[PDB]
Amino acid sequence: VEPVVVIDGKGHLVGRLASVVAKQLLNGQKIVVVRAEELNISGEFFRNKLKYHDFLRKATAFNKTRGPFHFRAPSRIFYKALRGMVSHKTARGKAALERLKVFEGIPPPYDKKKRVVVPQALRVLRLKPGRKYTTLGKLSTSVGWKYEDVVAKLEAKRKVSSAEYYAKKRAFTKKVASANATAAESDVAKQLAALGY
Amino acid sequence: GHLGFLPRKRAASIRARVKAFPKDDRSKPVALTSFLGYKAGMTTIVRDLDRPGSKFHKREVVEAVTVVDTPPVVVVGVVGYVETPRGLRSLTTVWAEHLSDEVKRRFYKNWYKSKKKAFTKYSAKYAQDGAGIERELARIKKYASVVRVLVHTQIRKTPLAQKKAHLAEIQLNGGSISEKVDWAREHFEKTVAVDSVFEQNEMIDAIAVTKGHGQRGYHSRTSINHKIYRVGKGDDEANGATSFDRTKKTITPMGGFVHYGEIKNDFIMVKGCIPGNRKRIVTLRKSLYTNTSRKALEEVSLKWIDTASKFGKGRFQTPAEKHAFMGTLKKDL
RNA sequence: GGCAUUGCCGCGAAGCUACCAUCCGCUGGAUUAUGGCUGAACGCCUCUAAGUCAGAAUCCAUGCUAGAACGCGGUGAUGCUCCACACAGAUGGAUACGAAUAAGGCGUCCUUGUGGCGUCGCUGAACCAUAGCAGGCUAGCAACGGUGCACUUGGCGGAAAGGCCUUGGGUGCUUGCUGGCGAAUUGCAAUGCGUGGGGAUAAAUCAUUUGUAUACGACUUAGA
RNA sequence: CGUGGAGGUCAGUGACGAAGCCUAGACCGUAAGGUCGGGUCGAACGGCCUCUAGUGCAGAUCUUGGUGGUAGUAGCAAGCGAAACCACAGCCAAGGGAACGGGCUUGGCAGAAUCAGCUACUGAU
RNA sequence: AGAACUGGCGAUGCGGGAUGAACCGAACGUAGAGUUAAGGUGCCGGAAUACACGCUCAUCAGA
RNA sequence: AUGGUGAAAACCAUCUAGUAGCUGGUUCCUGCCGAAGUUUCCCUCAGGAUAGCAG
Repeated sequence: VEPVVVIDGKGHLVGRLASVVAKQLLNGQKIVVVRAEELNISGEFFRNKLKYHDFLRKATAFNKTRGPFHFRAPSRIFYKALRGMVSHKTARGKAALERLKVFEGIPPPYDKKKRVVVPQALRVLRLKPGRKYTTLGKLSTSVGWKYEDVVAKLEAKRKVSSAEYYAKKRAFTKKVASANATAAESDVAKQLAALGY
Repeated sequence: GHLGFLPRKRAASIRARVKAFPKDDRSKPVALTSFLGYKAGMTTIVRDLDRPGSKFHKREVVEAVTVVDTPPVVVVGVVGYVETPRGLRSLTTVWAEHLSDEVKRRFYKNWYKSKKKAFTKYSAKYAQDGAGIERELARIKKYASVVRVLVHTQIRKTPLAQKKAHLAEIQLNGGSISEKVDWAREHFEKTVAVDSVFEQNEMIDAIAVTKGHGQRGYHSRTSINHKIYRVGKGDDEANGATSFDRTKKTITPMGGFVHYGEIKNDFIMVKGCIPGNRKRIVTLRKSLYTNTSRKALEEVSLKWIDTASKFGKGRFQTPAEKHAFMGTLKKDL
C-alpha cells in the first residue's frame, strides 16, 4: 500500500507511535519518521526530564564508556523507545530497525514528498483536553542535543520554500475546480454522476 | 594532578588547531579573528606601571616577556560552513589560483621527486571569466553561516630552514556573509599585515604545542589573557628604541636569539610566556569576548628594552657599546 | 698522560629534572530552598491550581581534552589503454501548505479585518491513472488538447542541494470517436557488470637522511 | 536383536573377490540392529533349526597403547625443548524462593587479530 | 512451639504464572482436524490500540 | 606369621585373591504390570523376626 510511508511525529506520542511503527516493520513495511523533535510525550515536562536523567545516571561501573549510551538527539531518543519493542537482536529484528529512518525535522529527499499520521497516536486524539504533556524538543535541549536551533531556523526556511509552492499549486487547482465546474453539466458528465463520478 | 587534561597524550601536529573562535558582532565590518607566528626568545622589559590603586603605582617594574616572530601572512583560499543538526559542515572550499611554492610544498611529503603538479587543472578551471569559480563563491554567498579563510606562512621571510608553509583556518566576525565572501574576493593572493589584526595594550590568547621532554610533554595547550606590549615592524629601524631610550637598535640580541636568527620582519611582544619553545608555531586568537578589567584597561609606556646577549651574559646592548667600553684591540689596529 | 671495576679536587655548558623556580587557570541559560506578581478553588483571603518575575559554589551549555579505528564533508593529483576470458523481498501511482483541535479548511464580498456572507468534514471506501500479442499490424473523422522519448531556452533547489520545474523544435503514441485484421494446438490449474597479464603516467611505501618524536612501531624532516 | 565356538541344514556365498574397513550413497525394522550400492581390500565366510559361553561398555583419581590443547610457552647456569593441568565456555545489570549462580528470563550491549603493565585498565600500531 | 488429620512433591513430563521445589490448569503411544482450560489480546507475543459505564495526575503514579 | 637378603633399624618372597559394620564402577532393545516410605515385640542401636503395599 506504499513502499515507503513517511510519518510526521509532530503531535504524536513516543510510545504509541513507536509501537505502531514497530509492528509495521516486523511486517515488512519500510518507514521514515520525520519532524522527530516536534514529537510529544505525556505528563508535565519536569517529568520526562526525570524519567530520563535516571536513564542518565545509568552508565556502567568500571568503564562508563561501555554502558548505556545516552543519546540526546530526539530522533534517537525516539529510535530507542522503538528498538525496545523489536527483539533488536535476533536477525528478524536487525532486519527491521534496518527498515527505519528517524530524522529530526524533514530533510530531503522527503521534504518534497507526501507524508501522513497515525491517527491512533495523536496528542489531539488521546490526551484528555488541557493536560500536561512534554514536547521532546525542550526535553532534548534540556539534556544535551545541541541543534534545536539549527533545525528550528533551518526549518522555517523549509516551510517557506514550500508555502510558496502550495500557492502556485492551490492557485492551480483553482483552475481545475473551474475547468470541470464549467465542463460540468454537459452530457458525458450527467451520465457519470448517475453511475457515481 | 589535573584530571581535566586527559588523555595526557601526544598532539596530532606541531601546528595545533584552535578549537573555538570568538562569537560575532554583526554591526562591525569584516575582520580576522586570529593570527599565526613563531615563538622566538625571552626578553627583559622594565617600564613605569600606570596601574591605579596599586602598591607599585607610577613605579618602575621588571618583567620577562616573549617575542613571537610574525611574518605578513598571505591568503590562498576561503571556506563556507553550513549549520547542521550534526554541528558544522564544510560544503565548499575555493582557492586563489596563483599559489606560492611554499603552499604547494605542504601538499607533498616528498617535494624533491614530485613533478610539482599541484594546482594545475584547478588553475585551468579558473581560466575564463569565472563560471565555475564564481559559482562556488555564490554557493557560499547563499548558505553557510560561518566563513573561514585559508592562509599560510611566508616561511622564506622567516630565518628558519623548515621551508614548509603551515595552512590554518581563521573565521570572520564581520557580519553579513555577503561582505565576508566579497572581502575574501578582494583579498585573494594578498599579504595581510600583523598590525592589521592586533594593536598594543590588547589582551589576547595564544595556542601552542608544549616543549616535549620524554609520556610527558608535547600536548596542545591554550593559555588566555596576555597583553601585547609592542607590535613591531621590520622595515622600521630602531625597534628596540622606545620613546625614552631612543638608541637606534633592533630588538634582536647581539648575534641573534638563543637558537633563533635575526628579526628582519614584524613582531609581537607578548606579556609573560607563551606555551611551547623557540622554533615552534603559535596562533594568537583575540580573547573570545570583551574582557574588561583594569588588567585590560591600562595603556602601557615601555621605558627600556633589554637586547643584551642572552647567549652567555651581557653587559652591553649594541656592538657600539662593546668598543666604547673596550676601546680598541689587537685585531682592529 | 699510556692506564686507574667511572682515581681524587677545583669549576662547567649540554641534558636528567624539581614549590627548590616562573607564567597561566571562562561566561550564558535553566533551577532548588526562598522572596514575589497576577489570581482562583471557596462572592474575603491566598506565590499556583492555569500563568509569570527574580534567585544556590547546583544543573546544562560556552570553553577545554580525545575524535566514532565500520560517523561524515570539501578540496589537489592521472586512473587510461592493449590483449585473453568471465555475467530481508520491484509488479498502477511516496497521491508535497502550515497552524489549531473548547477549533479548522475551501469559496466569495471587501469595510483589509481575531471582518462579513456561503460551504465542507462524520475517513484514503478518495484522488489521479485504468480497454489494445505482457498489450500487435493497418484506414479514417473530430480535436490543436493529452502523453512518451531523445534535444534545446530559461529558472529554482546546500538540510542529506544530486532534484524539480519551464521555452522552442523534432519524433512516436492517443482508448476523444469510428474502423479493418491477427490471437487457437500453451490441449481443464503448475509466477512465464569483474578477472591476468603487458604498455603508457600519478602517487604511496621501503632503504637513505633529520629529530621538535621514540620500549618497538609510529611521528617530523631532507634528497632526481 | 547382537558376538566367539558346537551339532544339523541351506548339494548356501566365495580369486569373475570371502572377511574386514570406510562412504556428502540407498532400503527395511518403533528400536536392539538387519540388508543393499560405491570405494578400499586379499581368503575365507553367512542365513536358517538347535547347543554352548571368558558374549554387548561412556564412566571405576579403571588397565594397556596411542594422540592433542597447554606451547614453540617455562626452560638451556637464531637453535633445542617439557610438565602440571584440561566436561564444556568464560562481558555487565537486574530476577531467578533454598548461606546455588557460569549455562536460563528480561535489559544494556557486541566487528576480525594481537602485544605490553598493574581479563579490566594505561597507551601504542 | 508441639499433637492429630487430608493432600502436594516424592518415582512425574505438559500449558500458564517474565524467570522458580511448594501457585494456576492439566496425569503422556504415534499423527491428522476441530473445540477449550489456566493465562492473556499496545508492541516484543499468537490473540479486540474491542465495545460500555464511571473513577484516578502522582517531584521518580499505578498495574 | 613363615623363610630369607642387607645393615654406623630395613627390604625381598610366600601364607594371602588375608580379612571391608564400606568406596568407586557394573556392558543390548522393546512391551507390559508396578510400589513402599511403615504396624507390633524380639530390646533398639547393628542385622533382622512380622504386618502392610506389588505379583
